[PDB]
Amino acid sequence: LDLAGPLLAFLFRGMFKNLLKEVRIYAQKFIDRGKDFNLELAIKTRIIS
Amino acid sequence: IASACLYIACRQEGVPRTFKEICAVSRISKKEIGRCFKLILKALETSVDLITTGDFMSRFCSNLCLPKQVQMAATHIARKAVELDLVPGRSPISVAAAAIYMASQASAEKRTQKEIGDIAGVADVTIRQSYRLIYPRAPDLFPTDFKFDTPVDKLP
Amino acid sequence: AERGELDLTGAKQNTGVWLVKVPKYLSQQWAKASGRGEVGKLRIAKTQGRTEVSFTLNEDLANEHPFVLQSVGGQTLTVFTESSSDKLSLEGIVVQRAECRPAASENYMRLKRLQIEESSKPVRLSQQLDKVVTTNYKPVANHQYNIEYERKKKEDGKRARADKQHVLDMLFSAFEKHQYYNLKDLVDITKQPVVYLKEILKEIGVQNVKGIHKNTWELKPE
DNA sequence: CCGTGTGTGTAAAGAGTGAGGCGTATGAGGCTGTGTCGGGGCAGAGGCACAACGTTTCATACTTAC
DNA sequence: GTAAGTATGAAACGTTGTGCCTCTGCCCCGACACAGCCTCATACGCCTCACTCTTTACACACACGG
Repeated sequence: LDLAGPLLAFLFRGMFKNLLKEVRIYAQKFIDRGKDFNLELAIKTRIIS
Repeated sequence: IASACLYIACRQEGVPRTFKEICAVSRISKKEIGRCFKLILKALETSVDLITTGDFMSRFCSNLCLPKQVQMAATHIARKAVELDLVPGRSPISVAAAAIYMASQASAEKRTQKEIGDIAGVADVTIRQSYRLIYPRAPDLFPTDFKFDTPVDKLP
Repeated sequence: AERGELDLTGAKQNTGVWLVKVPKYLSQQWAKASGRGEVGKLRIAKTQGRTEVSFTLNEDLANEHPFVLQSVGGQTLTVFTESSSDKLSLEGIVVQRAECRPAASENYMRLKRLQIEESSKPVRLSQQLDKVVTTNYKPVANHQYNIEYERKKKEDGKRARADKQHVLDMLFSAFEKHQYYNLKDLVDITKQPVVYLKEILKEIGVQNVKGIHKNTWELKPE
């Protein structure tokens, strides 16, 4: 039986992978541009929320 | 443009933030945020009410762990100081920081200039400059019915 | 005789060794000092038709370990060592297998529980936070990277328009290194404005359509 | 008994970091102008990973002579 | 009257065909200098101050020993 926890844990990893993918994409743009990136700006908070 | 629009909306709805509180969120510096703010206000042919020192009181004192009594005390101090022209031509944020500092030092919960500067995004030097102008007039700015453990009669 | 040769002398002598399985706490105590040359005594008692193996912990080490033998006919085991001087040798062949068990049953689990709790220290758990975090996006006039980038851009400065002769000489000199160059890569080598460089390249050079990646400039005018 | 043979106070150097205020420098903004060049998302080429019939193949019974 | 091919209904890979991104320039700009005053806001920098453990010196003391 998948209760609220395991069901929620199923969503979180998909949504956390998107978060980690998103910061990778955001950072790659700035790193290629030659300028360091701001971590706070790289994170898209709406992905998990 | 998005940062400027967000700043404009926050200012319009009555909960204005500071340019430093949008720069800390956006990926650009305060200079471009201000430039785009002015450009948008010019193009849209709209205007925004001038910020008052009481608008940044609730958020600044909520980010800090100051009680509600200290928040009201700081708000009253800042409002009376601006009414009495003790801070002519100075940014409302610096006045708010100075009021928060004096309210915290006088109240049970004390805060140093560093934490207030970080929360309000005001350099400690600016806090000192805005605090020395209202330093001699500390008591009359406080609320009449104000309880404290550290006397308002003595402060740094 | 070579580096990869194995010194199988131990096998020739048919030396016998015993394989023993022991818990971590017994070895952990040994690992505590591990240099005193003594950790205990192994006592073996034999009867007319029964043999028993037991081990006693050193009194200093503490501040009964019965042993159970196992059949070794189901699997053949050998022991070998690799010397730091690249000289592998075979110590011997295992002739018996034994296991160590705890004399105590009730309070022994207490030590195991501590180990399980101890190994649980790295197990990080989410922490409830009384007050919402207000330091994220703490107000700052300029990002540290943003001021550094602005200073770097002002320092290096824009690329200047060098004389055609010098630019031409650099282009021809670099042509020897490789047959073809990319426009973007060529700009870095020449360090000239893109528009100015393109005009110079057009004056002599031409671009050839390549079906492998894309049409790229060729430094050879013909 | 006057030699010797060791302790002790306490501020005085000796570094050893560390801190704080102040004064100078900087900036941002309006403005206006003039040469020039990278930039950060863009309208338009360019070449490959699937992809969809298709051309050939392959027994497997049969066709056509012979 | 089979023989050497004639016809027929299956698979099977592959060559254009079809997308599918992925740059590639290419216009299209803002931001550099720099002019005065102006006021406030931000940053730097430098010497003076603090202090703190850890010795450093030095008059004096207290045995000690032959």
